[PDB]
Amino acid sequence: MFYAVRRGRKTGVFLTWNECRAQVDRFPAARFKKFATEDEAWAFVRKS
Amino acid sequence: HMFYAVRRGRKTGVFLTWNECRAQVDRFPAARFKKFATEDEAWAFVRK
Amino acid sequence: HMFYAVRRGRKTGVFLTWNECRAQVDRFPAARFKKFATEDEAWAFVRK
RNA sequence: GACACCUGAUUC
DNA sequence: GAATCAGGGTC
Ligand SMILES: [Mg+2]
Ligand SMILES: [Mg+2]
Repeated sequence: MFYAVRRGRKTGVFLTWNECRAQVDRFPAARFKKFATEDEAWAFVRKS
Repeated sequence: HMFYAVRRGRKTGVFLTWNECRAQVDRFPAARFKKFATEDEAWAFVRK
Repeated sequence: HMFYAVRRGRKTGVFLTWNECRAQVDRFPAARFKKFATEDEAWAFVRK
């Protein structure tokens, strides 16, 4: 799966929940979502 | 299949997306809302 | 659907619904309650 | 079920 | 500020 963080410490797409969570855990109002394709993860990122 | 029943909020009723329901219950005192899988169940919550 | 343990409240004990638990702790000074997976854990909290 | 976070109620 | 509960991305 591809982890999209559109809002967090460090935005971008990540390949693991482990790295994804470092950006969003304890970060107020973090916006993230996992996807099956890189293309979708990136679309999410760019929607802000 | 996402139905958000707003029993207590800016506007009461059933909504199809969380963003919609959120705008009626966020920062609203004693807001009462719940998400259901079927429109029917959402109305019950709203009319009870 | 868990077990609501009320250590301090109008009536203490273990309740099965938030409503019943709520009726005992809401606006009760110094109310102490928590939900547990089992009844045993719950009655454990009631006696501390 | 758990974790994080948002909002609300109550209590301290 | 904190806790408990209620309603609403990830594991
Ligand atoms: Mg990565
Ligand atoms: Mg709508």
